[PDB]
Amino acid sequence: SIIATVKIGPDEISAMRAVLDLFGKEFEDIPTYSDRQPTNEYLANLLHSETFIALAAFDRGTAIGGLAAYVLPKFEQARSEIYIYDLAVASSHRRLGVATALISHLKRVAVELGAYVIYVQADYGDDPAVALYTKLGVREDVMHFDIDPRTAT
Amino acid sequence: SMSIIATVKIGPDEISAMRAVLDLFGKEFEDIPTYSDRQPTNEYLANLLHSETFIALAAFDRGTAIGGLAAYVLPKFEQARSEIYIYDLAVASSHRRLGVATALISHLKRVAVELGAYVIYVQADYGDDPAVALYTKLGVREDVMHFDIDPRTAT
Repeated sequence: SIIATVKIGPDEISAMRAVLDLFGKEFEDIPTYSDRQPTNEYLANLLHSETFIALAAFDRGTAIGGLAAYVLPKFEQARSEIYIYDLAVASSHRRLGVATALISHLKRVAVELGAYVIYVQADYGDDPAVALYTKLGVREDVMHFDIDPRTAT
Repeated sequence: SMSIIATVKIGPDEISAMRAVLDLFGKEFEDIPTYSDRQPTNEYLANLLHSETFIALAAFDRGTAIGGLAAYVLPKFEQARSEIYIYDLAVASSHRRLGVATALISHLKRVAVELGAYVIYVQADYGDDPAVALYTKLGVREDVMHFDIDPRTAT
């Protein structure tokens, strides 16, 4: 199984929307990812950005893999970090090396960008994500806090 | 641009303030080489500070940096919305338990509303008692796993 990955460009909005739809299905959150999508222009501008990366894998027109990530140019040093925000593999194509291929592609992008590190977070109970990122990287258990900007402090 | 115990948003013409914030990070995180000894050029910091997706907040007591907040604005892909990620936050040990951190975060909320960002989030390590205590009061906590991946190794 030789998985082909592709870096989605601003002239490929449809492929981007297909990836978004993939996210909604695999994360079981269709409205968030399918029913509230940005305009063509917004997606074109975001994909044109140097600090956003969208990778994908397709099989016969169907999106089977998707990776959305940000490039964070650091403030303490002239260095960059790659932050994987969302990663999903179609339930129909699991354990075929799709996820591995995306991350390998992202490494190539990271190298040509001069980024020194890639990171990503997994939820507890997300057994496959934990399995993948454990094999590919070093685990650190941390805490996440969501803060409402509209509430008083 | 806020009066609490003095918070300001650092612009591209305020490199000295930015480096001061960086130096503060190094001392309070006990990692001086990372934050003081390897700092970017004036041009790099000016370009980064000019960016719409980076935010640097500072608290001054006497022209002396006593607080700092460095954050990224993540324009999302699934929807036309934005998230603000706090990367580093530190308060001078000389000004602890004075509302400095709360001030900066209150200032960040204003920036978030102004930008239209719907959420602010931040990560903390186990053992960092003051950060955990602060963030537990200001928002909702969820335990997650962080993974570091080296781009130079094979998959």
